[PDB]
Amino acid sequence: AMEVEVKLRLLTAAAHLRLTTLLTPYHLKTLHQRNTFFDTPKNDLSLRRAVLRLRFLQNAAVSAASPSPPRCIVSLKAKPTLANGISRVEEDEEEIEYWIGKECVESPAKLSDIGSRVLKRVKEEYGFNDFLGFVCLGGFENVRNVYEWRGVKLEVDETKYDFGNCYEIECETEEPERVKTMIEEFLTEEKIEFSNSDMTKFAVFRSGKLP
Ligand SMILES: [Mg+2]
Repeated sequence: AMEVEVKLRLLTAAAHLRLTTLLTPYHLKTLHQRNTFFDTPKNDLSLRRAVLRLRFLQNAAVSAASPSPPRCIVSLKAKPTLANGISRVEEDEEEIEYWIGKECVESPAKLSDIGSRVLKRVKEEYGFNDFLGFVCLGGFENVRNVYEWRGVKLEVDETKYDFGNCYEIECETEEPERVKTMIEEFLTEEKIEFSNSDMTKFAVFRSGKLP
């Protein structure tokens, strides 16, 4: 299925702080995310324009009386396009057990144990028989604040790389041009510095420096 999102970079930590402060009345939830990535040493998926990710996540306001495991989501993102602050990608995703996700980080060959349609599709589309030639590329931490604002769900990200923090606003929408205009009008009125995001979080990670 096609995932479509507005993607804007917040230019400073100060801009990000101003935004999260102003959006506090609209807060829905806060997610702590760890993103991990998988490819061959020869970058076979990356060269075929595919990204294979395991995301581990927890809701920051999870019940203290009723603990639950972190969630683990496997995703395949294919044929991405990112321009003019709009991201479009073919995406397949599935939830998997936390313990198996953790084991796949250390041993990518164990991705075959899951029996996921997502991973089945990786094998079928790109001509892999298994995940024996795969490594975990490592990954990074993201704090995602989610807001219900003017008919849309806003995601405000603080991505914490080894080389520094990056700040973004995202919005998953079937009407990206209309929604981008609405977000930008708000940011402009509030003087919150921004530009189009020209790189995915994974691309920034791989580059090893701030965009
Ligand atoms: Mg995104």
